Amino acid sequence: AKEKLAQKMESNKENRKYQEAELLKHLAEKREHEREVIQRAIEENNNW
Amino acid sequence: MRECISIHVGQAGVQIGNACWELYCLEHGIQPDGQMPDDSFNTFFSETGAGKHVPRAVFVDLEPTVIDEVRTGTYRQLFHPEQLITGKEDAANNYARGHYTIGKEIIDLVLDRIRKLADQCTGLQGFLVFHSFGGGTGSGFTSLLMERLSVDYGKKSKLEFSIYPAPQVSTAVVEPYNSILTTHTTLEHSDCAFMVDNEAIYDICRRNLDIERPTYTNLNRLISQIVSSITASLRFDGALNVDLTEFQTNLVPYPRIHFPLATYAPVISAEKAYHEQLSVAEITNACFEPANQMVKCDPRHGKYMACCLLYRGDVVPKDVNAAIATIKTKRSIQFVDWCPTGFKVGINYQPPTVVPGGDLAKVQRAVCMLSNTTAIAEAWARLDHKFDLMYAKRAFVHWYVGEGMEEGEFSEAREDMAALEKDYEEVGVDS
Amino acid sequence: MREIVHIQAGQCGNQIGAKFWEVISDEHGIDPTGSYHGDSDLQLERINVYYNEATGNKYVPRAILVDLEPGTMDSVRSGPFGQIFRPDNFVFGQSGAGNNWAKGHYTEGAELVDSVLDVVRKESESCDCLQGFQLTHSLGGGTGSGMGTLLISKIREEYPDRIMNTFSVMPSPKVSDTVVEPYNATLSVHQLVENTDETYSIDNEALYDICFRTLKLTTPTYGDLNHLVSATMSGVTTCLRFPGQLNADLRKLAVNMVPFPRLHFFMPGFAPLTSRGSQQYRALTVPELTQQMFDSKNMMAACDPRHGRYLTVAAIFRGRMSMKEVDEQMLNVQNKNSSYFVEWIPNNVKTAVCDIPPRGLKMSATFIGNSTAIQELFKRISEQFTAMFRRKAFLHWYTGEGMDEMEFTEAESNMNDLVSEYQQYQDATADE
Ligand SMILES: Nc1nc2c(ncn2[C@@H]2O[C@H](COP(=O)(O)OP(=O)(O)OP(=O)(O)O)[C@@H](O)[C@H]2O)c(=O)[nH]1
Ligand SMILES: Nc1nc2c(ncn2[C@@H]2O[C@H](COP(=O)(O)OP(=O)(O)O)[C@@H](O)[C@H]2O)c(=O)[nH]1
Ligand SMILES: [Mg+2]
Repeated sequence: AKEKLAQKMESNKENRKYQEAELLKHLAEKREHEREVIQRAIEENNNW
Repeated sequence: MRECISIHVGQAGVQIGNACWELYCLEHGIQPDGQMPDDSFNTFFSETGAGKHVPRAVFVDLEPTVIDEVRTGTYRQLFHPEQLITGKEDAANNYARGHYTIGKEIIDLVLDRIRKLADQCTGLQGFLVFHSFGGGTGSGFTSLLMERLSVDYGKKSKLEFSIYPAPQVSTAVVEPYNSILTTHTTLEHSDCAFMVDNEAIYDICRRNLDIERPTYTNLNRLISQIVSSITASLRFDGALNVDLTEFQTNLVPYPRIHFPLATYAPVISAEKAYHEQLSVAEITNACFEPANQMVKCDPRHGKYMACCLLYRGDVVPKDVNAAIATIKTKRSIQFVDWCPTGFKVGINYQPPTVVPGGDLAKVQRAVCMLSNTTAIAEAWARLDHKFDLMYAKRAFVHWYVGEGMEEGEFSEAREDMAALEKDYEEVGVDS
Repeated sequence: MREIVHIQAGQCGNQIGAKFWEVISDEHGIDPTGSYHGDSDLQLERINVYYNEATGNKYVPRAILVDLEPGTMDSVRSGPFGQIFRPDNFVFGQSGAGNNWAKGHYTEGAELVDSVLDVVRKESESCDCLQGFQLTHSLGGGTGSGMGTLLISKIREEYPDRIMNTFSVMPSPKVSDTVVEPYNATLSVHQLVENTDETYSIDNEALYDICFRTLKLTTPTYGDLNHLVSATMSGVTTCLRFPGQLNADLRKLAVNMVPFPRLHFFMPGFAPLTSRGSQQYRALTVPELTQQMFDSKNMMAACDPRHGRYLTVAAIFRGRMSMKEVDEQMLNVQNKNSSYFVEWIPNNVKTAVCDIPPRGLKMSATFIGNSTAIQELFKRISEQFTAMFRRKAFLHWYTGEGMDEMEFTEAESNMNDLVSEYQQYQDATADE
């Protein structure tokens, strides 16, 4: 009853903290594209 | 002396609690401020230095709305503010939010309040837990609390009054998931559980009380009458009583088979005046009619393992025995081969009390039958099938997984329910 | 769960958003000064879901007004309820998006985004318990579409646990201000599939058809179309702003409506259909209101509900009527039309009744459906997109902003997958 309560909660943070960080991982990935395109937008221009 | 702590979880639990405590006050002559101008009522109400009588109860909700109504209502002075506990964010009809995410924040506070009530007890018998199966708080928070109560309270009796969901009054598509998840998790922590099917109550209000569109107020008043019948034996000292332990001893033959079916009679509309007075024979006959049941199921298709008859008011043992004898001549009532003594009878002197301006008529005598029948498995099957329909497609599962639950917990909960259905089947087989 | 933070982006977003605020203010008895002058306690019970209470008797919309172009904002301030808005909540750029998703999402929009988040943070930190966000915008434009989806992504980054709700207006050739609308819409749909919890698919194709065919308005204006939008928005938000049991908050609505993460695009419906001038009208009983749920004529998304199946349905009845009659009529429709509801989601139709009817009507009905027929709206966008993309027409407007062809291919493929996903559950059976 202590290891059944603690271990069910071991898996909770192991999950819920990751399932909102798998999230923020791609939220990094799309801003990784914001200025992967913004600077490409100048390297086309300040190149012509 | 022999105290009982009542815990009301979520909207259903809190609202039924309001109905129960209003009825107890009427029965014991306690005013809404706790003042009162037997002595057994002390099992449910403590007494303060100012001669005020305070319910031995905790009201818990993850959202404040419902409880805010109690703290503004007629009985705001009855309860001390510390026993009315509310969070900010509800469980949003999600068992995972109630059990984990939101529940984990308030759990320690709720248990500290329960500990303070337990410290005022000299002979704490245990707990009475009221909750819905369907809501995120009623399902998720209750199972979390039940687990923690087993740790803190050792081998202390825990009885449930569970609101089985009905589509006529259902608020969530995910209620079958929440119901199975709470039943699996609470099963090993509960000693005896009385289910109340909202459809059965809805139909009694429509049929017997002539209410076209029953509201929770109508449903709860009727529920309160059954709860009062079960608890009258603890709150009063009659000729024939049954404590927390005797209920379980008489009705619970195996650990997991702890779900008695309640049947109440008479349910009469506050109009007419000619539809009474019903005899002991008439009210006893009404207990064997599926229309008066608290859970929709067919006992004629199942087998009885125990039958407890709790009478209240102007009732004589000779009248009761005569009624039971005629019922025994109706061959149709089948018991399991390992059970001989079927009928345990209790008589409590006080006639049923009704709420002024209520839908129920005042009667000279009433009866509540608690029977452990294998027919109650039909209620589990209905719930399990609805769970299977959605789960086969993993519909809505992402909501639970997102809160940190694992898919394995769903499989485990459902397998446990399959084993429970199998247990009711195994119990009905003859040797 | 209490406060909802409202965001209005672009021309369409601000136009529809401003109408939403004048409609709901009238329902809650709030005048253009912010003072409550109504005479029903139901109007104030859940006032805090959309309004902050300022010093004294005044109520202020928890609304942020956004555009890359200043003109629309001036028009809002000049408006009937223009003075109700929080001065500090108007966040506008000077350099527009020019109906280019790339400008709104990557260039000009990116430059303004932080000034908007600063205002949303101010409103969010004031909240006792923030439910989440509600965004009104068009998908055919540049600001509403590109910046709107950029805002969704930035807000999602800071508030990943809050509910993200949108009222997204779909472009149509029937009421088109730019030839590039299929590109802007496809690029936006790709973002919404991934970033919102619930999206109300408000189709200009359907709004134009209702105005022209049903309301007999020979030449519909945005004012005529917006009258239908505001009636729908009032209906779908009834549950959030008045005391009720069902779908009382954004999370409960989502939990009851969304069975699979990506399938969060709702088909809204409304009955009775009224025109701005039409203050007649003498009609609409309970059986009449209920029958229009399957009526394609009453859908705010240009899809026939009988061309698909309902996964989940939320129905809101407004006005003084019998709850018994509503329950009977609703059950009759599900029994008669069994084939248009999925068998594997038990008791999937949830009904709510609110005593307060919307303005001008004594009786109304709002439908929120999660139907597999919504694939018709996405198919229409994909075919319009492919006709252009096949020839790489107008692509220079986007590549000129630094975008790559791959993003276009990806957005299209994601949208086609969404269509394929709706078709999958349309064909699914309870064989188990
Ligand atoms: N008999 C009865 N059933 C109720 C009542 N209130 C809710 N229910 C039932 O309980 C289920 C809904 O769960 P709730 O108790 O309302 O929810 P909750 O426990 O507060 O949980 P959350 O709101 O999700 O945090 C449905 O089956 C309702 O029909 C009540 O006063 N009486
Ligand atoms: N319903 C409606 N649609 C509008 C309105 N204004 C523009 N639209 C539509 O929105 C799209 C153009 O986007 P718009 O909001 O003007 O551009 P933005 O300022 O860059 O967001 C097209 O599909 C138009 O038909 C309006 O007031 N109501
Ligand atoms: Mg609740």
